[PDB]
Amino acid sequence: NSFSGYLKLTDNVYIKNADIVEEAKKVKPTVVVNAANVYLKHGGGVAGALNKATNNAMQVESDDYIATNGPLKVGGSCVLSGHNLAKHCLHVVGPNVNKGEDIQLLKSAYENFNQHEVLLAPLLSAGIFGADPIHSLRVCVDTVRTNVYLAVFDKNLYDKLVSSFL
Ligand SMILES: O=C(O)C1=C(c2ccc3cnccc3c2)CCC1
Repeated sequence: NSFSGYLKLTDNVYIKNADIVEEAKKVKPTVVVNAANVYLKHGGGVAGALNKATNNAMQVESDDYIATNGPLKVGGSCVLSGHNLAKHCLHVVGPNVNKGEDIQLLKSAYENFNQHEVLLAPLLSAGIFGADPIHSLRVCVDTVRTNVYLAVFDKNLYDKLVSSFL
């Protein structure tokens, strides 16, 4: 959990303009959060990048979880192996507001982070899920009470987040 170059936003939320895959390889955190979908099909965005960094080991494992347990619900999570990126991967489903999923479930999605003392994570429901990433940061800040180190890939997005927060 050797995080470096993070800007402290609140007592428990830190942010960095970084590739979450590279942060996971450097830090080897106890928990890396995946911005997952209900079937754990890691086809793009952070999910695609984390799965690609495990050479598809995350996807094989996720398919077996789904065969045995069925899909997650929107706002829910499951803990699986972190493979070579972390001890554990907490897969969390935020709402896809572009598919009419309720934004109220973004709070429920972030509540899953509270079962873990320290996490390396992306912002939830950003990108293709369609939520406003600055709103997603506000929900994170209001909801997460454990220590969360957020990695943001896009410098343009990172600068907008840091400008709006501090
Ligand atoms: O910074 C992020 O968490 C976001 C995105 C993203 C996309 C593609 C990535 C590819 N490799 C690593 C991280 C990536 C993150 C898209 C929406 C917000």
